[PDB]
Amino acid sequence: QGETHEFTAEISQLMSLIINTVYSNKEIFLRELISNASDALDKIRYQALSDPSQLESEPELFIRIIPQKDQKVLEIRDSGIGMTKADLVNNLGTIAKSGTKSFMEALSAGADVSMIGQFGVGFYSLFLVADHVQVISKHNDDEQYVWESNAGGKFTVTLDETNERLGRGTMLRLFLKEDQLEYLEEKRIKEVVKKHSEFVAYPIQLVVTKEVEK
Amino acid sequence: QGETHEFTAEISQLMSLIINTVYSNKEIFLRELISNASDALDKIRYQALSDPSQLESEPELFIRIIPQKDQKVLEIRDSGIGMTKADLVNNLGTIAKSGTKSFMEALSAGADVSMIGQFGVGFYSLFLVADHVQVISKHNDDEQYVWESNGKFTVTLDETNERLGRGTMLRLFLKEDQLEYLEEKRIKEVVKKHSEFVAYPIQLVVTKEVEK
Ligand SMILES: C[C@@H]1C[C@H]2O[C@@H]2/C=C\C=C\C(=O)Cc2c(Cl)c(O)cc(O)c2C(=O)O1
Ligand SMILES: C[C@@H]1C[C@H]2O[C@@H]2/C=C\C=C\C(=O)Cc2c(Cl)c(O)cc(O)c2C(=O)O1
Ligand SMILES: [Mg+2]
Repeated sequence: QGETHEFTAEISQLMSLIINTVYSNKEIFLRELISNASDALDKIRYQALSDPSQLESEPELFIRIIPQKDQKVLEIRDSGIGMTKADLVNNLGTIAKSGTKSFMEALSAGADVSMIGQFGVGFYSLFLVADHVQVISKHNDDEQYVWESNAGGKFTVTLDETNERLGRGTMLRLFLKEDQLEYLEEKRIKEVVKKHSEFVAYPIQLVVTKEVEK
Repeated sequence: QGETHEFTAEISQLMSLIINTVYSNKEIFLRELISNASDALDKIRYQALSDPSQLESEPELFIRIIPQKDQKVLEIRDSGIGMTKADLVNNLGTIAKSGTKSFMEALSAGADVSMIGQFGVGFYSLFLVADHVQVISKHNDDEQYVWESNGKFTVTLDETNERLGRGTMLRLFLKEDQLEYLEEKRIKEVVKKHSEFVAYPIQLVVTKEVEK
């Protein structure tokens, strides 16, 4: 029952730029996704001021990073406001954010890719480190959905009948490129996170899997 | 489409015994579940010698322990052979396995619970530390199912949990006085003490907040 959609041209152009012309500072993808998560948590907190029942779906407010070495996947989960189906379709492909063209012009003018969040399209920096991505999201009073794309021209949005229940919020699953597997290692993730985590108000949890020795 | 079934008498009788018992070595539940996991992995490993395609669904052979503190749940996952819908219905409630009665009679006579695995029903020692349990399982060429009981149980097509690929995951809803088994140090102690001779990696998933 999976809708298929095409990326709007400006977003396809933006991903083209990012994938093909940005050679350094690829680690900023994690700052950008942590920022999106923090914003999403801000939003549910705001709603909770007028209606504290909105937090009941998932009471703890967190940002969680989960390296999955077996699958060569890096997951980033938050318990923020989450997204409906229409939210996923519009925020992540069909509507070009106002800043998309502006950001492409800024890159051409000499901007560092680190600036991408100032233009509201920080999501797309993940394609610096991944060719395939799933976005799982759960909004109050709606079902859980999965958005998926392979850094191409189309994406799908489907009712989620295969992933763990989020309760509320969003989880990105980054299928990392073969030369970008450094981001599955605890020490590298901590290094990158500590650079820009001094003013994040929420706990950033790192899930590490280690074999029991002895 | 969730089939609901009643526990067979001898199994319901057994769980009552275990759940109510006063034991001091309740930590043996983890040895029993790790042993079940190791057995399931042996079986898919052997089958894969004649048909290596059987591992493609989940190429890694592992035992994975995942404390979920927010939910007060301890998960134990393996990539073994898994169970069909019929396997779940029969193995875990409707058919009393040979040795169910024998172990209950031994327990009533005073035997230590540590003996349960020799009767092949070590699964039910999880009720030493949990009141509710879900068993998620995926066998090759069948769908993923969830068995659940908190004196009836249900088996349902799994459309809510992470895909296992292949194998089995127990989700133990721990009693309020048994939450020590969510702590990294306690689990490592129990694993090193009683599961030292397992042929597969036993992985512990630990969540730690980053110092911002
Ligand atoms: C619409 C909601 C709430 C918005 O406040 C967040 C700010 C920017 C979000 C941009 C998005 O594209 C969706 C999104 C992404 Cl990409 C992410 O990594 C994490 C998230 O939690 C959300 C989200 O759930 O977004
Ligand atoms: C039927 C298969 C293969 C069997 O060889 C294992 C030996 C005993 C298993 C007993 C069971 O009740 C099912 C089971 C349990 Cl309880 C468990 O904790 C972990 C598992 O991986 C399996 C399983 O998938 O078992
Ligand atoms: Mg072994």
